[PDB]
Amino acid sequence: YQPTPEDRFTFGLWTVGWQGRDPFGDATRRALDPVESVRRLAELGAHGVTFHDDDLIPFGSSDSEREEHVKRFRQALDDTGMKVPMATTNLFTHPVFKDGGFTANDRDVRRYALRKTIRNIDLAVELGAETYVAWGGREGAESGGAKDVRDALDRMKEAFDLLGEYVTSQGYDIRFAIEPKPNEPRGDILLPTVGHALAFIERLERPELYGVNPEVGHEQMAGLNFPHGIAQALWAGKLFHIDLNGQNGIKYDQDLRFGAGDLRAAFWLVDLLESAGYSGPRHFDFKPPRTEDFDGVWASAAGCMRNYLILKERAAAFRADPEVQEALRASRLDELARPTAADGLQALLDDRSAFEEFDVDAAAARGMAFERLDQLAMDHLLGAR
Amino acid sequence: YQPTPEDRFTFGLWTVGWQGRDPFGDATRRALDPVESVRRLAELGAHGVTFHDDDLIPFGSSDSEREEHVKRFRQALDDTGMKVPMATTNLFTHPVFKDGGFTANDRDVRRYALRKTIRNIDLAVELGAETYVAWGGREGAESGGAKDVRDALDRMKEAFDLLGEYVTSQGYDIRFAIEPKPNEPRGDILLPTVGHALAFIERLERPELYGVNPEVGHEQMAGLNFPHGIAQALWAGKLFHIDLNGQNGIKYDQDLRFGAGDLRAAFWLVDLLESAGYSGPRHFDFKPPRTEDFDGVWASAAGCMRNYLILKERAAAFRADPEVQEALRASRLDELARPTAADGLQALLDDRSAFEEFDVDAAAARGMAFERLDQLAMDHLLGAR
Amino acid sequence: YQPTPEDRFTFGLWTVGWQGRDPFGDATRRALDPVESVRRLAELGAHGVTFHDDDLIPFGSSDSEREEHVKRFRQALDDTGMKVPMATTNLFTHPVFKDGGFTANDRDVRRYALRKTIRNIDLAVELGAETYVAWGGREGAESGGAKDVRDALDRMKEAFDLLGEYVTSQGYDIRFAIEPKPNEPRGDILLPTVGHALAFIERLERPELYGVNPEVGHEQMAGLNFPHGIAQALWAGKLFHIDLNGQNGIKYDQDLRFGAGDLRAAFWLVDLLESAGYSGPRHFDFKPPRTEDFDGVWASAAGCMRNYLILKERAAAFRADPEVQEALRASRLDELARPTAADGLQALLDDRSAFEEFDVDAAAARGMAFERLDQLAMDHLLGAR
Amino acid sequence: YQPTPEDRFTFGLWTVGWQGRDPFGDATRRALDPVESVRRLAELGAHGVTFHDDDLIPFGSSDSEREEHVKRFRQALDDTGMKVPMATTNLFTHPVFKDGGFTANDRDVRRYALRKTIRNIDLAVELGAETYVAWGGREGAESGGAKDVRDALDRMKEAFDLLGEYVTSQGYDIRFAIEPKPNEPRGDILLPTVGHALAFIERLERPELYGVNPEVGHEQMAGLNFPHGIAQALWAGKLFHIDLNGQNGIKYDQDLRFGAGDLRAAFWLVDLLESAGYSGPRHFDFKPPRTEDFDGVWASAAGCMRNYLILKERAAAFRADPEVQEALRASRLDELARPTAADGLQALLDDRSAFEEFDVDAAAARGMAFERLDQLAMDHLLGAR
Ligand SMILES: OC[C@@H](O)[C@H](O)[C@@H](O)CO
Ligand SMILES: OC[C@@H](O)[C@H](O)[C@@H](O)CO
Ligand SMILES: OC[C@@H](O)[C@H](O)[C@@H](O)CO
Ligand SMILES: OC[C@@H](O)[C@H](O)[C@@H](O)CO
Ligand SMILES: [Mg+2]
Ligand SMILES: [Mg+2]
Ligand SMILES: [Mg+2]
Ligand SMILES: [Mg+2]
Repeated sequence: YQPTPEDRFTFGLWTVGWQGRDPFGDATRRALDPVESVRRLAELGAHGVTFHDDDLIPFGSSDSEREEHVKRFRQALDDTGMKVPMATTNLFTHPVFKDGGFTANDRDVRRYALRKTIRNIDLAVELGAETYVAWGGREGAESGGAKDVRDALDRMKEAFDLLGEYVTSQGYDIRFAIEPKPNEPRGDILLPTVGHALAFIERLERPELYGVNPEVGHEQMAGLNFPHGIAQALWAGKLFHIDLNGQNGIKYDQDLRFGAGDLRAAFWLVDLLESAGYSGPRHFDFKPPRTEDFDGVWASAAGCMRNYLILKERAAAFRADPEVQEALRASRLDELARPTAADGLQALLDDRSAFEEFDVDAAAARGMAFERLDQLAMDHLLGAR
Repeated sequence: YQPTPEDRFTFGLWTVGWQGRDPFGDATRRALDPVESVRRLAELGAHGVTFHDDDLIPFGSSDSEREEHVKRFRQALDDTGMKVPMATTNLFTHPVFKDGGFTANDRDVRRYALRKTIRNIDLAVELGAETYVAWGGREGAESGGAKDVRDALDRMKEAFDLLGEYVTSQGYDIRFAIEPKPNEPRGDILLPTVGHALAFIERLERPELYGVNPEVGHEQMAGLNFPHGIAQALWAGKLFHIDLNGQNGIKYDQDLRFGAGDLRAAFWLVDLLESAGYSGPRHFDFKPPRTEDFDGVWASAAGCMRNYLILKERAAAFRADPEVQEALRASRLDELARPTAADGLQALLDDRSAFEEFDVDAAAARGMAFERLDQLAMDHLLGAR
Repeated sequence: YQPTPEDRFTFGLWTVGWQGRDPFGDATRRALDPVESVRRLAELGAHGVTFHDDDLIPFGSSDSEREEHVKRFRQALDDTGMKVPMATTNLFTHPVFKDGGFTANDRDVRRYALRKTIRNIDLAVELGAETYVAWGGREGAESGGAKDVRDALDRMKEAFDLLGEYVTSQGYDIRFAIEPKPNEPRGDILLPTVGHALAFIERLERPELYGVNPEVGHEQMAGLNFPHGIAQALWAGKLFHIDLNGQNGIKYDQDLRFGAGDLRAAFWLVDLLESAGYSGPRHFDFKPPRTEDFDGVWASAAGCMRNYLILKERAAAFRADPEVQEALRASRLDELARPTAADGLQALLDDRSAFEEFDVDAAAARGMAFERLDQLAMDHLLGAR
Repeated sequence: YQPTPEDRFTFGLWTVGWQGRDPFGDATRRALDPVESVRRLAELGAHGVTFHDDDLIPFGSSDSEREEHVKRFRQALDDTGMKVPMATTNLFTHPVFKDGGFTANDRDVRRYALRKTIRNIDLAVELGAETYVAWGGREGAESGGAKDVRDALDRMKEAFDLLGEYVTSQGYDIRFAIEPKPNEPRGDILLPTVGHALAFIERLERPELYGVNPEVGHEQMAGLNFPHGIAQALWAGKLFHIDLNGQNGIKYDQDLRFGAGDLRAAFWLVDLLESAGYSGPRHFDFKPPRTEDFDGVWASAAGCMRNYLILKERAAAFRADPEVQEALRASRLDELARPTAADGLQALLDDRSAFEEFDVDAAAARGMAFERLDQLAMDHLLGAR
């Protein structure tokens, strides 16, 4: 279970660089220089790193300070062979974004947010990113009267449309990925789940440029099934990126290392990504707990990759087991994949076997055999086959 | 707060007719004849009733028994002036639907579900319904291996496409409304929220025929904000119907009368529907608690309509108050409604006032004034102005 | 992973006998004769069965019919060597209990509930049960004004006190176990968690006769940590019985087979029970999903026992690993077990090393090493050591 | 709805002084001098203020700086007539407390936490506080192996016992109030609800010195009913203090102003406190949202008191309405308050009317009339009577 760069494991600078400040506590770790994080992640077998603008260039920097920060970063990438497959903008930390960026009630803040984003799209392309993520963490409300959501969705569509116009006019080869979250830090966030994000995208001027970046813990904060949501994003052709972590149910976002939280969900998620041939980055958006020193930060990071690789082994074993393939036929997964009425509507209507002569009692008596199938999955996960 | 038929309040036969059977308990009330429910609801000031096929025609009935049941129902409608604006199919009670209807793993069950649906679309049109609802309550899974969700979504698209082909071929003037729910009775249900349903619709062959039927309590079982979800459905032009009830948070579906549960949410929901000019039925999909006799059933029903009408009064008072209109301008709701960059992308990029000369500290210091606005809303809700 | 009767695995008659009726669906399985369930569970390696009165003697039976039902049951126990370690009363299915049993607002219902309970305590002792469980599934409310909770707790204390007086007067060797649940079927149930139940017990006349019967899924419906709750019940000396199942988070009670739901929680629960030397029954209170026929019912039951035995192996391996014992010392679990101030209060106050000369920065810099410890636990659970 | 000091409304210094730092954002407001907060709260009609040690004396201060800070604070109290009814310790912000205070795995940290607490108990008594609150916000775990909960509860009992020994030895007239919370900032916190706290108290050496300080939003983060929990704390005689705020369901702790969140819960909470004659402080533990400037901070604070006073009016009107008193008798709330079996156990057993001659069908047919009662409560809350 040793990772190599071909496994496409990536990490944000803000993940291992989290200093441990929380709602009730000061930092427990000092700040990490991005150059150090690049070197240490390369040693652990990572493929690449991601960044918000402000992780890499401290807010307020001059053009000369900005150039120095980039130069040093690019040298660390050259020294390690690390890639940058994705970048994003910080439109949530600075006080100016307290009511949002793209959907701030103040128009001047909206225009600023757009300019800050465009400046970092340029840098992202320079560094070789192919996906630009957008997490609207401040887009929302704590109270009903503060945000007219129809107007806010008009302003969110206006912003993404302008960004699509910019990337096309410049000829860049980069696509956008919208990251939903249901709440935190706002009491409710706009586009709160994968579904809302998918639906919004279909009303953009150039929908082909936009997909989703779902995060395990975010969908779990709404109690939803994360592998099901990913299945719908794949079905729509919109899974452009994914953020992997863990979460123990409906509560604050924990950002535990991947494999922690709902372990069975993590197994079915890896089964799906590997079966569907997802070829994008396996990005970990996690926070080493603030109980840990730097040795525990790197242990937590290594654990993310290790657990993905164990689960991949076990899901492949499950799908290759002749006994499991028999069990899938016993539960009629083969029949689910066949069309209901390839013969057409008129044929269906004239088929007495579909209604007038259908024996509903015979059909109802047939067991689905799902519990034997799920115990074989459990036995495979635990290495008890 | 006396309702009249012009208020467009409707009720399902299964709501006031719920006999009180739950996971742990037998029925506490005897069955109601649909004719009685029509008469009693008319006396309370309702506009109309809705039905599943099997609420009106007991499952397994002959064509002669079916005709007698319809004849008697139509006479009660004629005797009272009650309308039938919506109908739906029961694809969840009979054992044959234990793994679903449209997405059952068994193909023969899928074909049966379609034929049972088409038979009731014919009856719905005969009785004058303009919306046909589809709640896939059995579409889903308790375990990961039982349902390949990509295949299931193919089968769900195939079914809705065939239904769209049927209504077009027959020339009917009826539209479909998909009702999402996150779980119960399946451990996870497919299309679990308004967003997932909206996104699915955009992949149907004839998307214009399909909208959503959201239910208050269903979105609340995922902890989501129901007025926000409705705002997105309106923004997409897909709010074809709505189910009104109450729910106390993330737990089993309670189906409390409307106004119970999250009262502030109910206020912001009525504010939105009335402001947006929603002209569809105000449908109550609720269950009088099984502690009640028939006097309490009718009291609970009357309470649904009463609470809508109080909330409508209070939301209109809130929006008409000069002090509230001032407060909305103080919180920049006016600026939210104005375009971010009507001047265009190039103008935005050349505007030094949007970035190079923007004072982020001045902008960050401006309070949003949302708490004074929300206390005026509270004072209006409570009649404390 | 073959179970034997020494593993003390037990099952309720209502578990494998669940016919599959849910809020939205009719039964999918026919009724099982208790004699058949006893025989089939013995073949699977169970130790014993449990029962509600009404599972064994249909409600309304005569004394002669009651004697016949018991006689046949006792013969099946004699024929198989199965035991009955626990029994309980059904105070939730019949309509008379729609507002509760012990805390029904109607006094005559309260008195009936007590008499029905006492009649079955007699039978429980005759059959050899040592624990009598009480699940107040109807004790609670859907609305605030319906139940004065102080008065209700007086009536619940009065009922348990009378039951304690009965068992002492008759000289029975049986103890009571109160089963908390937060909601379902009532909108909120009284004594909703292990903690509330433990606190209530300390106000009974004879607290030594009463403990708790916690259920995995019940505490999980409140988002709580089930191994922590059991740890507190053990610490108080009140873990008299336990109900094992699975649950996927905060939603309706699923009653999945044990090992399903939160698998990591199930691992830490078995670690604790085995480490603490819990010697009581391992009782499964689960429902085979209504998708299954009878072959799937017995597969689901076997799976309960299998998963407990795998988890027991893995938790014992974890605790016996020298590397894990080193890791426990690295995270100071040894120091947690030592007294804070065995030297006493005055010594603590005079110790300059506890405040005046304490280096808070040195202490704050020490990492806890919890993530390496938790990755060793994960590696042990998955068989990746 | 003008508050006066006789209404006993109090506020923590940390509430209106919250600068707006959250998991994802920097501060939006500058720090408030405690002297200013005392003066501004007095102008709004508050009765008093509360404090953590470190709110009033910056961490690390010298004895001379400490004396200056106290002197200035006491002058502001003298200048305004504000009281200090409660104080508490900060055992959660400094990095040294990252694994807890009283239950830290490191013994030296445990001893430090105790000394820091005792130093502030002395100051609390000097300033006239009668209640000392203890919120163990860092007592818990993110992972199963990190904390043996039986050992941790031994260390938590040891700490409270030592504190009880200190206050008795010094002869102070002050009592302790334990504040439960289910999670945040730890993934699970020990003593997560009112019930767990009540049960723990009964195992302390001197239980009479300890009660609970429940917080609205904390019990709501577990989906529990807050008025029910308070009813149990009152029933045990352990409601020593209460923290009032709002929360929108199961999610991160929002700390909204009181009246926001679950408004119907807030109504039933005020009904109960006033009916039970709770004579303690009405303490608001809330955070003005970080969207607000200082004008919005004071508006939010005023709103807390205003909403309590509206709800008090409406609950008193509800209880005084002859129609509601009739409705309470119709739902048998009178019978709930009468003993079940004052005649004794033997009389109950010999009463044929309690079992042999009880008509369960007649009793089951009686409706409870709860929905008419709850619509009268709603009409009273909304001022629609
Ligand atoms: O909840 C925080 C989000 O997960 C962010 O880390 C986005 O992925 C990037 O801004
Ligand atoms: O949760 C149950 C659903 O709300 C149904 O009542 C649909 O509206 C109609 O089948
Ligand atoms: O939620 C249902 C409960 O778990 C019952 O099965 C009790 O254990 C016994 O009445
Ligand atoms: O969740 C935070 C808690 O509510 C604290 O404010 C305690 O009341 C005091 O330390
Ligand atoms: Mg992310
Ligand atoms: Mg509905
Ligand atoms: Mg149970
Ligand atoms: Mg508090």
